[PDB]
Amino acid sequence: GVFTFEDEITSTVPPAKLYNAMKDADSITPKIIDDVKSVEIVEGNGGPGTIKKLTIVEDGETKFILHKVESIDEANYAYNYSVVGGVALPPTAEKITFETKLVEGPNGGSIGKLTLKYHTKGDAKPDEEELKKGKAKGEGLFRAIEGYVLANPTQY
Amino acid sequence: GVFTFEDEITSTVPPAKLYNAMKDADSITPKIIDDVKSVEIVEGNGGPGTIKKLTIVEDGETKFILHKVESIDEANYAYNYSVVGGVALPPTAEKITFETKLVEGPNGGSIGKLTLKYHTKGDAKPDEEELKKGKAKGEGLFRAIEGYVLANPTQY
Ligand SMILES: O=S(=O)(O)c1cccc2cccc(Nc3ccccc3)c12
Ligand SMILES: O=S(=O)(O)c1cccc2cccc(Nc3ccccc3)c12
Ligand code: NA
Ligand code: NA
Ligand code: NA
Repeated sequence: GVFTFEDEITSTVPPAKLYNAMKDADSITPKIIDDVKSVEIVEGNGGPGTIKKLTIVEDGETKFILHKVESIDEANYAYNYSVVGGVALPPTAEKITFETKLVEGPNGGSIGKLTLKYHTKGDAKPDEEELKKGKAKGEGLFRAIEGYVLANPTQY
Repeated sequence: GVFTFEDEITSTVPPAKLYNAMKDADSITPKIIDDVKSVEIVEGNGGPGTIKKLTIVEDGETKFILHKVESIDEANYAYNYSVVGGVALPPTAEKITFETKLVEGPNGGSIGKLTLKYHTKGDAKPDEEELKKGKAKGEGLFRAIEGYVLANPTQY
């Protein structure tokens, strides 16, 4: 099944900057997120369809995660990617899609919509703790990008 | 002369957690700020009076900022440091101090109480543009430390 969850967020950063920075995620992520060590393109040019291998550490152990870039829609400052392999897909999970869409906020910032689509195998539902973890990672990635823009204002 | 300015910024991060990040600047600053590559203690043991060097590489050229730790008060979630030399000190400034102390805020978050203390040479008043930069830097770094914490939720 597919189970969809939407959360509304804010940023003091304007949306075109966050959008441009979201596209440098491969460079930003290992800098800001301690446990992300590398991001390598397996296939593709960085746009939709691109497969990426992420090397992370969990408890001193190296683990590998696979991401796919799904779609980008610059018109709506929208960037979608999915987790397609590794530890975040327990046996009853097929894939998890993380969508981000941004609009201008009331004071030079942004209003964001973070959508999590949790794809299960057959009849299964998302485990509640797995959904919690997934939402945390998706928002954490958004906050890594935002934090990088806040710390490096001349770059966007 | 000395000229001082207060502001308050809210954070969703609870103060003990946010404070732990404030005290870990030597590790965090090179992670968040692209051009800051390392922090070296020049004199002292890390507490008040410690002099630190932030090593920067900007467009290929090595530079530094010098910091002095002014006060650390864990009980009241306070971490104060000064820029005392190098590229972050304008030629018209003697010293610029960035004070941060946290109090409990709404929803188990924090309010960061920021003070900028701008020390001029002799009888001059602060350069208005440098005051602007100093205020923006103080807020921007608070928001970026916060962002690092929100991007790394396990580390806390
Ligand atoms: O967990 S995942 O579902 O792949 C995941 C989901 C959504 C966004 C992610 C961004 C970076 C790294 C991931 N993996 C990761 C794993 C461990 C530590 C830090 C990051 C992300
Ligand atoms: O370029 S600055 O003028 O400082 C600057 C000005 C205004 C806002 C800033 C926000 C984050 C980082 C900066 N720079 C920074 C540079 C080195 C160390 C720490 C902060 C900001
Ligand atoms: Na790193
Ligand atoms: Na890292
Ligand atoms: Na750096």
